[PDB]
Amino acid sequence: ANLRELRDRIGSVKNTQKITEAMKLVAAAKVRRAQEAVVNGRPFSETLVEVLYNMNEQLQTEDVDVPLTKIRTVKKVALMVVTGDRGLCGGFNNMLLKKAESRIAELKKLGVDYTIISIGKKGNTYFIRRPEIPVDRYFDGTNLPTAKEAQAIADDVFSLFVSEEVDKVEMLYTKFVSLVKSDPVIHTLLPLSPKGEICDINGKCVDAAEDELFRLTTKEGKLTVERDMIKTETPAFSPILEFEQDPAQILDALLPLYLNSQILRALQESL
Amino acid sequence: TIRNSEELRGKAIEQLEKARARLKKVEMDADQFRVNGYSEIEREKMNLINSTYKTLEQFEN
Amino acid sequence: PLQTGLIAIDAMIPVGRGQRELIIGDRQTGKTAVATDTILNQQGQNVICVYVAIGQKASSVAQVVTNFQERGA
Amino acid sequence: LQPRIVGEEHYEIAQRVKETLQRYKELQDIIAILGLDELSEEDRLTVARARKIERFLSQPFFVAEVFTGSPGKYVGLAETIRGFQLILSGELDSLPEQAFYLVGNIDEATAKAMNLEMESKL
Amino acid sequence: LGDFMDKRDASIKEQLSGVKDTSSEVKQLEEQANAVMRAARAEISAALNKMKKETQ
Amino acid sequence: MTLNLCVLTPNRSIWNSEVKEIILSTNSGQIGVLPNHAPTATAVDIGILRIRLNDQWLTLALMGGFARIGNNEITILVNDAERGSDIDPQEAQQTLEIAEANLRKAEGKRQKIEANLALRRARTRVEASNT
Amino acid sequence: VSRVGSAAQIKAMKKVAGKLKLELAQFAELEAFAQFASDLDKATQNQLARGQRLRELLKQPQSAPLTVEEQVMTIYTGTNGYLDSLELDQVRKYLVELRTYVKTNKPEFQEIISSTKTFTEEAEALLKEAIQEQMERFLLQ
Ligand SMILES: Nc1ncnc2c1ncn2[C@@H]1O[C@H](COP(=O)(O)OP(=O)(O)OP(=O)(O)O)[C@@H](O)[C@H]1O
Repeated sequence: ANLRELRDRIGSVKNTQKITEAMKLVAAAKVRRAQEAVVNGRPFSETLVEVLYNMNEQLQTEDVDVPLTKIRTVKKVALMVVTGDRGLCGGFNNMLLKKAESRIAELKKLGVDYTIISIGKKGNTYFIRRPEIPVDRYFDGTNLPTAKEAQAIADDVFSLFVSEEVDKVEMLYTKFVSLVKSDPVIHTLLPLSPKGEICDINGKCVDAAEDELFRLTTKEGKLTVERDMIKTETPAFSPILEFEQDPAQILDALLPLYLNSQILRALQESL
Repeated sequence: TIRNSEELRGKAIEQLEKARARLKKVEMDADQFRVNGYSEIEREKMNLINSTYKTLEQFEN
Repeated sequence: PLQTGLIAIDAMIPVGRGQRELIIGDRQTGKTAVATDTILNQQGQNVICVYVAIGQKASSVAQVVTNFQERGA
Repeated sequence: LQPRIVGEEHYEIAQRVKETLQRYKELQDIIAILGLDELSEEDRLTVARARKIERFLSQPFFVAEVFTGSPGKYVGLAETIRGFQLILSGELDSLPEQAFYLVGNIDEATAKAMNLEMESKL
Repeated sequence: LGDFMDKRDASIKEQLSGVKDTSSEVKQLEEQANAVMRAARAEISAALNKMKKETQ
Repeated sequence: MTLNLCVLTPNRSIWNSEVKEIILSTNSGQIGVLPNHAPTATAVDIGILRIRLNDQWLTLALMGGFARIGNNEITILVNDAERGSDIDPQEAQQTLEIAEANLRKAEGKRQKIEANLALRRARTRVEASNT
Repeated sequence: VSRVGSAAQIKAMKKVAGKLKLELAQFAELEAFAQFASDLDKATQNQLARGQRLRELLKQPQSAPLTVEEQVMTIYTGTNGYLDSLELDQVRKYLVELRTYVKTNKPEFQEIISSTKTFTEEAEALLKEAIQEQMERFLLQ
C-alpha cells in the first residue's frame, strides 16, 4: 500500500496549492479594501492639516503652550511598535521586531530610558515571551482597527504624554511602498511641530516625501502599485474664522484629532 | 395634532377590530384544519392497517 | 429516458434506454443501492428488470430479493 | 447501521459522528501547513469536537488491562449514545481532551476531567 | 379658565394611552393568531406519532 | 432651508445632510447655530451635539473634536461620532459603573487623566442615549 | 460522464438541468473559497450559498426514488432560489413537505409535466403558487 500513500500525498499537495491561491486572492481583495479605507479617511486629515496650518500661521507670535506640542528635551523615549495580526506574514513581523531591537539598541546605549507600546498580536506575543524589554500596553486585531483600536491607542498615548512622564513618543511601522519590499520607518508622533507635519526621528519633515494615496495597477501582466505625489489638497486659503474659544484652547482641542489621524493612518498602512 | 392623533388612535383601534375578526377567521381556520388533517393522518394509518393484510396475502400465495 | 429515480443521476449524468452506464465505485459506497433504487423506480414504466448477482453472498441476495418482494418490484 | 434496524437516534448520532470525523480528516492538511490559529470559528469547534470524539472512542478492555494498565469497562449502547450526544451537543466543550481518553462512559469522562482540573490547580 | 385647556390636553393623554394599549393588543392578537394554528399543527403531529406507535 | 452640515469622524463621513438648529457643546458651553451664521470656528468638548431637523429634535453622540462654521457650509471634525442613537442605556450604565469603579484603581498620575477622560466619554454616552 | 448526454432527458428536464449544471460548476469552482466566505464579494457569497444548498437537495435516502415530476419541481425550486433563504438543516424537510403538498394539491402540474413532457409556463406558474403557499405554511412551522 505505497501507491495509495503517494496518491493521497499528491491529493494533499493539490489541496494545499488550491488553498494557497485562495489565500492569495482574498488577501488581494483585502488589500483593495485597505486602500479604500485609506483614501476614504484621507480628506478628514486634509481639512485638518489646512485648518491647523492656517491656525498656526495665525498663532506664531502667541504663547500657545499646548502640552502635546511642547518640546521637553529631558529625553525619555516611548517607541511604539505595530506588527502583523496573523501569520505567514511574508517577512513582516521579523524585520519589524528586528528594527525594534536595533532601535532599542541605539536607545539603551544612550541611556535614554526607552519603553515599548506593542500593538500587533505577533509583536505582543514576541514581547511576552521576551520580558527583557519593558512594555506598556497590549493591543490586538480581533477588535476592528478602523475605529476602536486607533482610538484606544490614541487614548493611551495621550495619557502617556499629557501626564508629562515620557518624551519622544515615536511609532515604528511599515508604509506600503512596494509589493515585495516593505521597509519600516520610525516617525515621531507626539513631540510634533506646531505647524503639524509628520516628522522623522530626526525631525526633518518626511511629509516632503510621504507619498500619500497608494493605488494598485498592473504594469504588464503582474500586479504592482502606483504612488503619486499630491492629490485633492486645497490648503492655501486662510479666511477669517472669528475664534470664539481662546486660541490656546483651540489648538489644545485640535491636536488630539491629529494624534488620532496619524495613529489611524499608520495602523491602516501597516495593515 | 388632534386630527393626526385621533386618526392614529382610530386607525389603530380599527386595526384591533379588523385583525380581531381576522383572528376569529384564523381560530376557525386552525379548528377546521385540524378537523381535516385528523382524517388524512388516519387515512395513512389505515393504509398501513390494510397493507399488513395485503402483504400477508401476497406471501400467502 | 431511463428514470433511475436518483435526482443527481437523472439531472447530471442522464441514462437513456439502450445506453450502457457503469456504476463504478469503491467498496461500500452505494453501487448496489443505486442499482436497487433504479429497479424500484422502474415500477410505473414497463421495464423488465434483471439483476445478476455474481459471486455475492447468498444472504445478501436473499436481502435484495426480499426488499424487491416487499416493495412490489 | 440502517434506521429501520437501529433506531433513528442511534442512526443520527452515528451519522453525525462520522461526518465530524470525515470533516476533521479533510481539515488535516489545511491545519498542518497553514496554521490552526487562522481557522474559522465553526471549523475550530469541529476540530475540537472531533479530537474529543476520537479520544472517547478508545476504551480499556478486561483482557487488555495488562497493556493499558487500567481495569476494563463494559459500555452498553445507551450510555455510548448519550456520551457522544453530550460530546457533539456542545455541553462538554470545557473538558480537556485527555478527560475522554480510555474512559468507560461519559460520567467517567467528567470524573477524569475533575481529577485533571485538581492536578492542574495543585 | 383651567379645565378648558385641561380637556384639550387630556384628549391627547387618552389618545396616547389608547395607542399604547392598542399596540399591546396587536402583538397579543397576532401571537394568538399564530398560536391557534401552531397548536393545531403541533398537537396533530403529536397524536400522529403517539397513535403511530400503537399502529406499529 | 438651512446650512450644509457634515459630521466627519477620522475614518469616514458619518452623514453630510443639512438640518436647521444645532446646539454645539463647546469648551465654552452650549452655543446654537443658525442658518446663515456668520463664520465662527470654535472648539468642541467631549459632550453633546444636538440637532433639529425642523420636524423632530435629535441628539448626536460624539467624543470630542473641533468645529468650523462657514458661509452656510459648516464642517465639524469630531473624534468618535456615532450617528443618532445606536445604543440603549442599560449597557451605558453598565459602562458607567465600571468606569467609576476603575477610576479608583487607576490612581497613578497618568491614570488620573485617562480615567477622567473615560468618565467624560461614558457620561456623554449615557446623556446622549437618554433619548 | 454520460456520452449520450441531454438526448436521454425529457424536454421538461433540460430547462432546469442547464441551470443546475452551471450553478453546480460555479460551486465546484468556488469550493476552495468556503473558508474565506466572509471576506468575499456578495455575488461570490451568493454562488457559495446557492452551491451549498443545491448540494442539499441531491441527498437522498435509500430506496425512495423520486418520479420525474418531483425532481423537475425540486431542481426548479433549488436552481431559481425559492430556498436561498432557508438554513441547511431545513432544505430537505421543506422539500419533502413541498413535494408531498404539490402531489396532493396541484395535480395539474403533474399532469402537464407527464402528458406533455415539457416544463410549460402553466407548470411554472402553478409551481410558484405552490412554493409561496408551502413557504407560508412552513414559516408557520
Ligand atoms: N442513498 C443512501 N442513503 C442512505 N444509506 C445508503 C445510501 N446508499 C447506500 N447506503 C448504505 O450504505 C451501505 C452500503 O450500501 P451498498 O451495499 O449499496 O454499497 P455496495 O458498494 O454495494 O457495498 P459492497 O461494496 O459491499 O458491494 C448500506 O448499509 C446502505 O444502507
